[PDB]
Amino acid sequence: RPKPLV
Amino acid sequence: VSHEQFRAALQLVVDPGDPRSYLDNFIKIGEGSTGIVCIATVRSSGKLVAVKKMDLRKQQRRELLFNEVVIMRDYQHENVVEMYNSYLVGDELWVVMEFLEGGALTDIVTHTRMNEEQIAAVCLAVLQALSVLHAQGVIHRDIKSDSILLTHDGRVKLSDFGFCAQVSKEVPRRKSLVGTPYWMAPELISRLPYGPEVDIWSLGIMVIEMVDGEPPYFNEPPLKAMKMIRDNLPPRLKNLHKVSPSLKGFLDRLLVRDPAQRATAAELLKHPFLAKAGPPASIVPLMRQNRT
Repeated sequence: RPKPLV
Repeated sequence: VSHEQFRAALQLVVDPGDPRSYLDNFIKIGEGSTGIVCIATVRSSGKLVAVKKMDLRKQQRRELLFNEVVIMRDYQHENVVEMYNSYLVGDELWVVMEFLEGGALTDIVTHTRMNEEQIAAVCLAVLQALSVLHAQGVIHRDIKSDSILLTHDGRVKLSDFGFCAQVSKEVPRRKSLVGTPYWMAPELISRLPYGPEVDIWSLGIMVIEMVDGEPPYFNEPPLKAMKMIRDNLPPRLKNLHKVSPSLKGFLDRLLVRDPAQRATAAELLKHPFLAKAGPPASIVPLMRQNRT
């Protein structure tokens, strides 16, 4: 799954 | 050094103690937003709880870890994962919380096809949660199928508040670049001041997930997909004949580029598409332990 961008 | 400083701050906010004293048989089930998720057994009861473990040293913005405590102390609700207790365990924040044994909406969307009774039930449940959060100025900012969890009997709950923020009269808009690329609202990618409307767009992308199995541009690297989201007309379903005019009308109120024209959660609760929602039982067959 694509990771969150912070 | 600022790590030690941060452990100490978190310590004053979390519950005292160490939940290893009352929990057994930690088993990893997931990794998400900001760390891992295990199930654990409550020794005295035999009941199962989830434990979110978040390494302080691995966060882009450590200060967002406070979101786990703000949301727990303050915003409990039928459609939000309940959070029991938080702790500092060495270099990690642990949150002991309700185990949603039905798993994540992602596993359903990537392996079967939901009908509209099911999509309407998920949308209604999510919107009830957002209506209540948004009225209190809380924006979730990472709405996606991975953040929607289910009980074994099909009840839908919002999870993973680690990226959330608050708006209010004194801070009417957020500015931070936060979320998961494919789900991010256009005004957010464009770096405009934004509000709860961003969760509404993200829900629209989740509806695309529910119909098509994936958000738009999922085959693009993240950075290129954001650019495409910023610049292009709203994204389209792969196959429009696979949704009713009612579902299409609903989606069209979500995926509006101008956040002022996007429907609010309060408005969306009244949308005729939600009249289709089945009870939680209707979601049950979709879960891994039940489908063939």
